[PDB]
Amino acid sequence: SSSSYRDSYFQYRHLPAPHHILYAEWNQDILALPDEVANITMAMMTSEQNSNRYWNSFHDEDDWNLFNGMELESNGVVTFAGQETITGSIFDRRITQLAYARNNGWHELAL
Amino acid sequence: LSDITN
Amino acid sequence: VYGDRYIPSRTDIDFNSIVSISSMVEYQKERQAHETYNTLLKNELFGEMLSKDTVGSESSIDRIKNTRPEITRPSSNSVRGASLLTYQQRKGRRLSAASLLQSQFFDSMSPVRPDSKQLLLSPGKQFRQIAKVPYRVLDAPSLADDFYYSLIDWSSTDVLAVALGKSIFLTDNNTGDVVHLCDTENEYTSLSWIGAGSHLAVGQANGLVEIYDVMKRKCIRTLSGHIDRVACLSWNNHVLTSGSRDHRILHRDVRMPDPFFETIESHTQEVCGLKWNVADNKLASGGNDNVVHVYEGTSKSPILTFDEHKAAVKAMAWSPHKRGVLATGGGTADRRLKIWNVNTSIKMSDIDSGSQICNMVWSKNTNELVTSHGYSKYNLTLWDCNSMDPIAILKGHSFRVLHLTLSNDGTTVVSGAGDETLRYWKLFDSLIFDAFNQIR
Repeated sequence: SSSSYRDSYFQYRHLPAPHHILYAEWNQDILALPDEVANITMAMMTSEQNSNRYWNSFHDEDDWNLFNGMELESNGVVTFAGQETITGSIFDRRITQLAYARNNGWHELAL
Repeated sequence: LSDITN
Repeated sequence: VYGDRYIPSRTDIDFNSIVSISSMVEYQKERQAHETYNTLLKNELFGEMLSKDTVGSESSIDRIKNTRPEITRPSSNSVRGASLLTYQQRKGRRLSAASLLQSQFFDSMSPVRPDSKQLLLSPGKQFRQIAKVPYRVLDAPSLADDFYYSLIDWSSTDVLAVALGKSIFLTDNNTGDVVHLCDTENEYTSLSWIGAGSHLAVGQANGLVEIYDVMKRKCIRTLSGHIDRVACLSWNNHVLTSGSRDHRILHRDVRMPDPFFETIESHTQEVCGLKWNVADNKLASGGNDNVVHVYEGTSKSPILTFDEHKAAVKAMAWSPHKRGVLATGGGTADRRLKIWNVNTSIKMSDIDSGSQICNMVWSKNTNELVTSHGYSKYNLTLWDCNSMDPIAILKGHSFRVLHLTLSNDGTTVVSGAGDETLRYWKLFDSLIFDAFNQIR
């Protein structure tokens, strides 16, 4: 017949050592993706929480404070949580600065 | 009236 | 300043030390109290190895929490945890700067580590569900305890109408007393109110539906149409709906002097549960036939049919929050709480309740349901339709529980049972106005 005369695909001589076929299972190994799957080790819903925390570590203090309990509604109305509430429409530039102000600024009733 | 007995 | 990989430096922490470090309703509160004490103890007692380790930011508490074998911001994302040998750590110290003398100063008043102080000062979550014994019980001697009965009913005016024996009594929450309306020869089975508490539609044991006034304490009129006892009542702002043991499904248009408007006899056996849909012109019906029918308006044609029941079922009604969601109770041998969807023919849930179900109550601002029970365990079952998991179980009734209802605020719930007890629990809690506020 004719088996080794065709060279139109990956064959036994294209890989350097012909005996590597003995293992031939390392190709079908999914490598753990970089960040979130580090939490499954600790646990041995939680993995996604650790992904959120990992990517959430890249914040400034005030920026994170702004986004601590931030919730965005579908229609564009945004509610901001103070640790009062700052319910207002997003896409106007003033509301975010006002949340910043009441977050880091000083307010005193003074009797 | 509360004070329900067992 | 950076250690080599092939020749790592050894930390002071020993093999078995990591074995120690990695070791781990009022019961939940005590368990949380014990865990923070243990975490604080192992954090403070250890940490000299952890203090010598690390490169920047982070904390010894984070390192301990990362050891595998309202939240504030985590500093850094390193999850190295405990380790025998360290590569990065080569002894090095930052020069003293004004922040450091600020830091060593707030430390001078602290008898413990700053990290432990931050952990303790951090607020634990105050997230608990309180479903305990009733905080208030009143008097109602000689309460009816028949399976086809539904007596108590909420009204917006803090007013409860109860059929105690053969007389109708009125309980006012604002006053806490009992007021007698009237009495008759035949016992009452179903109670209802029309309008805004102006009228009280009551069903008797012979189907002789007589409307009694509340303020005037008089019988408004006397109707017929049922040759057997009424089982439950419902209404949507203009027409009362009555179901009875003799398969009668009577809709009464209270506008004209003869309220009787239409009748429906589409079931195979007796009708026991019948709650009209106030929002939409639909009706939910069922009984001991193991068959639940959904009608459109007053027409006799069953738009939807579902027959998953197996015994005498009394509890079926629409859920106010999500439209088309009908919850149906179980039976003596069925005991299946079944949640259904109208206009889509979809089974949302079907779960054993552990006992026969007789009545249901839906919350106001949450997806919490309470269901009555009888002839099997004489208890009450709490329900969460979103996650399908019971929360708490309420018991303590000499006779079976049949009558239930919701308060105005969604907090108080009432139970009706032959034990002559009313158990009250507490489970829950634009530029037009710009022009108004210009004048002050």
